[PDB]
Amino acid sequence: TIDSISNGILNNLLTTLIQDIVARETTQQQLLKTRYPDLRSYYFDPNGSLDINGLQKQQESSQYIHCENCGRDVSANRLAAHLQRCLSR
Amino acid sequence: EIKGIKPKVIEEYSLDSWKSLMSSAKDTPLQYDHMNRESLKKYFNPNAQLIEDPLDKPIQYRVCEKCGKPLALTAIVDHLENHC
Amino acid sequence: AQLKSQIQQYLVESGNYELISNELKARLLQEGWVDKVKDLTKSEMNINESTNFTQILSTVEPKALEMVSDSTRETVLKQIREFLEEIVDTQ
Amino acid sequence: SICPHIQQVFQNEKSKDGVLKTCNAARYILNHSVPKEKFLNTMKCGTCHEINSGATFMCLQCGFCGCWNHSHFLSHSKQIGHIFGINSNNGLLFCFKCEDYIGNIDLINDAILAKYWDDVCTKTMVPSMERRDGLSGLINMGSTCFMSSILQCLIHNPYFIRHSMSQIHSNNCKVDKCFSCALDKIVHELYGALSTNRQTGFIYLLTCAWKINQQDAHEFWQFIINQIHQSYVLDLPNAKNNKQCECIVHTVFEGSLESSIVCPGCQNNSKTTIDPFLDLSLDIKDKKKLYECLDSFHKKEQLKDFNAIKQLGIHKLPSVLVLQLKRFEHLLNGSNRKLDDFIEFPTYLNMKNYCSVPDIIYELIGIVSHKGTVNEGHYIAFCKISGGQWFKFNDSMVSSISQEEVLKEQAYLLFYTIRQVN
Ligand SMILES: [Zn+2]
Ligand SMILES: [Zn+2]
Ligand SMILES: [Zn+2]
Ligand SMILES: [Zn+2]
Ligand SMILES: [Zn+2]
Ligand SMILES: [Zn+2]
Repeated sequence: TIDSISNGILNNLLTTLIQDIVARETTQQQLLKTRYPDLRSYYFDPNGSLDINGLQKQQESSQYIHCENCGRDVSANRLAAHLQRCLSR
Repeated sequence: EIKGIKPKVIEEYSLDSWKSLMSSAKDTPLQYDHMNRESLKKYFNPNAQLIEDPLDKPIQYRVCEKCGKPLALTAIVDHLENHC
Repeated sequence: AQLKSQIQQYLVESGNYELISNELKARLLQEGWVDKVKDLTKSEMNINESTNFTQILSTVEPKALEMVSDSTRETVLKQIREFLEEIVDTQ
Repeated sequence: SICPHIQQVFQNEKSKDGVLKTCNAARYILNHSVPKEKFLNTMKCGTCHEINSGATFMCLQCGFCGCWNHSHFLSHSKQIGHIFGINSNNGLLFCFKCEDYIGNIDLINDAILAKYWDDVCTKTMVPSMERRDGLSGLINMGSTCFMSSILQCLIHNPYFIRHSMSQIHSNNCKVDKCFSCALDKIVHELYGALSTNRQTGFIYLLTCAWKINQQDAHEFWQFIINQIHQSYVLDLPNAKNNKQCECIVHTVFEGSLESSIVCPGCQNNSKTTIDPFLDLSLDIKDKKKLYECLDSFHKKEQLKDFNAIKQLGIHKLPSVLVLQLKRFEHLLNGSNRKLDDFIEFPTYLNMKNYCSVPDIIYELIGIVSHKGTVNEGHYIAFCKISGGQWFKFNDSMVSSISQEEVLKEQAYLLFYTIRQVN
């Protein structure tokens, strides 16, 4: 009864804590499922080769960005360099 | 084995409604279950901005209908009413 | 008798109850237990395909109960003991 | 998914307008209850009298509190016919007939908007699956990863997200060319709606950065910081404590060190100064573990005098503790060298040993790793999202990654948010 009380006190703290942890998990998924029935989980390519939604890397050479100050398009991979002499002009 | 609660202990302490706490809970400043009040005023800054378990649940917000800004679940009312 | 609730009452009035919760909480948080229990729960939810609290709790709690390091259980229970002997006559 | 019970109760529009007062009241009381009164009042079973039996519940109709391990609230729910309790640990509403929690109901979750909920549901929107975690890539635009990688860490920081979405700043961006408005445009086009996609605001940030203005990412952190704080000081109408700021930066990131110099030989005393900091700077010797780097920064060093004993210690901790690991040096003449010593950082960090104590535990939230040669490198970000999922942010390629693999990295910057004190 010196230990019966201890293991009780412990099991009490343990259970309240287990029940709290789980309560928040079931609560959150329950919301996710109801809110987004069409739930797309994030893709996990075992190589880091694919996106969160399982896409191939873009390889943007084509990708351009319309610069506001210039009237032209600028290769995305050169917008930082382009501004450092477009804005100053 | 155990049998009996020390008489001096009972002599000091161990000799219904939860809705009754509202009176002092309004007297009382924001408290945290993990972050201790005393140790916060000692090892942290008085003006410290705090969040209990920041990664407990996803961030809770709603998107305005017309500006599309992501509003905090506490800045929504004041935003619709005037700032949008 | 009911001397199970009264003995719990002292621990709280003496601020020794929160001392034990926190110590235990901390040991559990650092050992990746909380994190690991939070994951065990999501297995049961995707696996048993269900989000029912009672349903998921009945399988997680027993496991999650063994998942505690026999180290933590010991230090924290030992801590509990030396407090009871502060308010309990032997016999 | 249903619990028609609360649905029935919510048909009566006089019942929901009362159920939504008792929750907000039970929540509130939970958030403003001293530990002691929070045990003996909300976690004491009215029947068994035990505290923390299992979870304890607060009746939604009456004032009763019943445990769970002895299924006393359930009893109370059949011996009195009351089926709704609120969990003492979290303020979650439990349906004792369904025998499950009531999540899915947005009103109950967003209960603080009850009595506004009407024009709220009309003018508002639940986040859009894809955009709900603000997970997105940032195109590389000319060695812009030293910024890109740092923004992701900020844009996924609990305090900063709260700050931005609270519209705290935007409500008075006196300024166009504002740095702070830019960060808000990033968040805006990352959590909401405003080839090359979610980048518009990031460009605006370059254009702004220019009017002010290559290698270090830690420099760009400090550049961000300073701006947030600077646009805050324009915001104020006031003329101004001493130097106590209310801006998020000094409320969240700022800590302070104690510089102590003892003289066991000469007869002056342990002169002491309190010095502010926005991040700690640690040395990567053969110090395999991060605790070894902090042992050093905290260990006593004989003050060297050429015609004593000195120690560095933390006086105030920050909410977000940013650690910058030194990977460069100026070794011979002006040589640019790199340090590739892997140092293992913990998933949860204790600081009780580095203060001038009680367990103070932080959680690893963000990581910036450096790869390549000194002056011409490449920066990667790793952020932890609610649920325990990590993400790697290359440039425009966002991709999930196991925690185990995140733990095996060249750690350049570390971001820890405070989690447990005591
Ligand atoms: Zn709006
Ligand atoms: Zn009970
Ligand atoms: Zn009742
Ligand atoms: Zn029900
Ligand atoms: Zn602004
Ligand atoms: Zn400031």
